[PDB]
Amino acid sequence: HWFAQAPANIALIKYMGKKDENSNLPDNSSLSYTLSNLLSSVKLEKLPTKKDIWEPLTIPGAPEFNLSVEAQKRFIDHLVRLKEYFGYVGGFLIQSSNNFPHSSGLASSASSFAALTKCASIALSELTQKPLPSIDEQAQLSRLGSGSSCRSFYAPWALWTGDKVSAIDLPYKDLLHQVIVISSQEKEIPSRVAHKLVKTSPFYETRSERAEANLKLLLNAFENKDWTSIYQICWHEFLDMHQLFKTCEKPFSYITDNTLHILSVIEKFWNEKGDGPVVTMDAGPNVHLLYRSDQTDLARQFKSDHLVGNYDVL
Amino acid sequence: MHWFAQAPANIALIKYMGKKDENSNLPDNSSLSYTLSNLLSSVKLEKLPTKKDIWEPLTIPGAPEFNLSVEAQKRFIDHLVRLKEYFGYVGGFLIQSSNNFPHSSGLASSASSFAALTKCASIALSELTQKPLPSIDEQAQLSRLGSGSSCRSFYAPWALWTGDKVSAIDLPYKDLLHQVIVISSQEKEIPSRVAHKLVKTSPFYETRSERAEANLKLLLNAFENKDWTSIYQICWHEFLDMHQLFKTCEKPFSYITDNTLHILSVIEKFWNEKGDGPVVTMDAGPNVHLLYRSDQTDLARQFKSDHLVGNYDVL
Repeated sequence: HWFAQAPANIALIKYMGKKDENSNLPDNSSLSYTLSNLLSSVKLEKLPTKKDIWEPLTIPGAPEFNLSVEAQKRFIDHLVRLKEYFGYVGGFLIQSSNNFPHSSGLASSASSFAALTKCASIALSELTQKPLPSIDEQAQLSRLGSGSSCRSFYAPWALWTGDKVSAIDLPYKDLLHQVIVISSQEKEIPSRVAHKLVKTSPFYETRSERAEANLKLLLNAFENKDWTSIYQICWHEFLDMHQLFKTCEKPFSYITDNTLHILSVIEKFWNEKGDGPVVTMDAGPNVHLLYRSDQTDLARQFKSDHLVGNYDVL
Repeated sequence: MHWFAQAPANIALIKYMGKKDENSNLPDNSSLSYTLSNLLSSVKLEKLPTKKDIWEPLTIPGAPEFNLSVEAQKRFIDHLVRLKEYFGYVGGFLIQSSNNFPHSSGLASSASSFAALTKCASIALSELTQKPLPSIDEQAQLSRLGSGSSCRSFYAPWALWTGDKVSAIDLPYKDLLHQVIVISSQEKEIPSRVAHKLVKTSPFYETRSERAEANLKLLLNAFENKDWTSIYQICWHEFLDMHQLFKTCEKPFSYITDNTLHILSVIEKFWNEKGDGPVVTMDAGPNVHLLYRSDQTDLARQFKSDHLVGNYDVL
């Protein structure tokens, strides 16, 4: 058997799967923070069969009850893609796992494909006696399965622009990451399906331009040690994306009155303390908080004054 | 052979009330309770040759209790089945549950009973299957499935349940004096479980969780400031809110009676007179709970002497 892990990552500027389906290049650049403590793992074992089998596992290592078709479909196809790259014929039992709380949000997607790419590279390289691809190359490969995952190969910050993904040196490195858990509604639209639906939003056409412009301002804000501007820009950024969800042909939303309540409280907090956490959301209901190394107490204060007894925090 | 475990009862200052999401099973609002470490439920498990469990409640002395309940038994056994399936075990058990508090008192035994069953089954099933024993948090989550209230009994002295997480919260007061004014039940009394269902028809039910959260924020702030007077008032407002739900539903019912009102009124007057008193709460039942600070022993004895003795039974 073979094993490997990869960290999840949270994007300040969203990629959103918006890409040129010709060259497979991203329509706009994306910048993300690597969450080194949240890991996805993948164990691979050969099967006497030529077909792969996917068996997700819970933290302890017991089978996870999961009846997914779409997610499974993509994961298997990526392994097959990798086996083709190495010219390998044979099936593998795939056992993936997360070290984080599970459910209640937490996108495993990116870190899971990164771990699979890493593990299959080790396994396949050994099995076929082929050169093991470099880190940069593995990112490129993982990219083919999950765009977001290519950013999980770099730390602490990853910048994905054009045909290149790499680590980027920015002024804030050891952040405190917390997730405000907002439970999903009855028939929630999957992150990947959201990426397709937003196409009918009148603001979609100009989405990448705004993303690029936001990135330029964001980088400048980092260059100036301007945490307040980082906050405001990332704020506009994720709201921009979510607005796409509610302005398409059949409006939908992850954000609810409950989400708005805590988001509002965070604003009042920033105004009150003159400082606060950087905030962002993905194509889901959870709200992510990012605090500086010197904000541990402020973080504890906000949590005690506004999160305790109202929201679950991861 | 056999396995034995115990769990404490707990009393909520902010009520969960069984108000939960139909699909996620998460509580609509958080809940806060005091762990009553002296009131205990016990569960003994003995393996049976068959595959089916048997429930035989017992009295404090150890003799079979006369109980013809179907609903209570169904829930309790299903919880064991649930636990056995979690461990992947196949086999029946003789379940012997008991409490260290009188039947006549009419105290809710559900919460501590399910916690005890969870703990005992966890031990028993762990050794029988050679699996590791589940952590406290995992056990609480499991117990949560048979009885919402029971997950709070896995922590002390205070437990805060928010979303799918339950934990001990470090609050200023500990070693409280707990007294219960036992008010005899009326014939045809609605069970706690059913009352939680009936309140859906109250016009105030829809907005009940908003008030509970608002009260929780105030209560927590009261604790931080060591403001006992505010804890009293908030808890007062909280339980009266819930009880108003019972009498404003489709078919109004009430555990509170003129007898109850007399003593509640007395407590208020006592508070006005002394400028200090007990924290008071009520569950979906007739009894009235008093909570005093460890430094209020004399005030408590004074109130029991001057207003409880000769009028109400007290535990």
